[PDB]
Amino acid sequence: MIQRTPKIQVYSRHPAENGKSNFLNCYVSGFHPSDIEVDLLKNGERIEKVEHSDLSFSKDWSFYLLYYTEFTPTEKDEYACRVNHVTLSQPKIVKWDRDM
Amino acid sequence: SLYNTVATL
Amino acid sequence: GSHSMRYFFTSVSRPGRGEPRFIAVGYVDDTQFVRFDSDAASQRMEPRAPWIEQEGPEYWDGETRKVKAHSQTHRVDLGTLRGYYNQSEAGSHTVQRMYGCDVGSDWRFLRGYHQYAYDGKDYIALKEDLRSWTAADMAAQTTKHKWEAAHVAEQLRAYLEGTCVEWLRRYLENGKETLQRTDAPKTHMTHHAVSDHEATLRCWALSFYPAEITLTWQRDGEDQTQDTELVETRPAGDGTFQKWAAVVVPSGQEQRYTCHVQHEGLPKPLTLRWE
Repeated sequence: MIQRTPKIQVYSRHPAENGKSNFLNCYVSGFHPSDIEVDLLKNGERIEKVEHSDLSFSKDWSFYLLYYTEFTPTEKDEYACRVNHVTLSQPKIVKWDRDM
Repeated sequence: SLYNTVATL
Repeated sequence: GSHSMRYFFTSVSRPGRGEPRFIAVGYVDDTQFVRFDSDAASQRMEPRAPWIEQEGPEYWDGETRKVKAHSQTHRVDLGTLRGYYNQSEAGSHTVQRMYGCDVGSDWRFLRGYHQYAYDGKDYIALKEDLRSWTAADMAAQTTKHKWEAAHVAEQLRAYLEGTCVEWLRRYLENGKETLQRTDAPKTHMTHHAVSDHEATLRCWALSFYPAEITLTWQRDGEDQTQDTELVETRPAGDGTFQKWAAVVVPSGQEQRYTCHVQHEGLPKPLTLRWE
């Protein structure tokens, strides 16, 4: 049966400014079936309090979700999103680039 | 507001 | 302008792990306003926008009752489809349903929809006329026959043309601050040296609503379709959207390139240039 791989984007809600509160987002979209695992990482380690939007889908039936957590970016801290899905042989990690 | 009379497949 | 109301339903069987998952969400335009989750504690339809919280218990009890009925229907349908396709009891399968209505800029009924998918592909859909059905395959032809005989389209047509658009208009007025607004994109460009002979120019649109936007690059006024990296429009989390478009420009040619932004919230389309 049909299987479609998630597209992944990792980004901040607001333009990033060191020491100012923000939200770190991981947007997963274009995937099927709906079971998916999404973690946000700070310096390689899973962030505990992460929430997500209610499951919905596009015209082509593919699913999308927004995962998010409060964070205050600094000069040195590195953030990432780690995603697993049936279409992915191993977890895919996408790094936060404050310019993307 | 949701539809009130949804038919089964 | 034009507006829409849409409900989306996802049903996922969980063999040996209890009852199937059922999730319902409702939108007006690009704004979510309700949810139901079978797995959540409340077992009620819940508000997800401030304007709908004003509706009384008669509204919430009614949506809770109807959304539970939808859930039961999807529960029964999962079994029916498993039999139609001769599938085993072991596997997880997915049913999706979407329905709703569009009104035009006059706020009158423009279009209705009711579509149904099994395991990620079309199963049955109401045609644009709201009088007949498009069956995607042999199995679906059984459903088509059953529904035609039972005049299922006729009552659905009455909802899509009447009550759906009445409720849409009610939500638009009650949520006027949230729904009859536009947030124009806030725009900027970044410049990042790839090598010593190329630079990436990235054109940003932030904090806009609704989601529909056109972001393009030109070089000496000529379309750079094939050379532009364009990301999918993405939610910011606060009810606005973001998008960017980038081109790689030979160092020194920055002046040839223009970014063009079209959005409902703009008084006139924007042209951005690195200068």
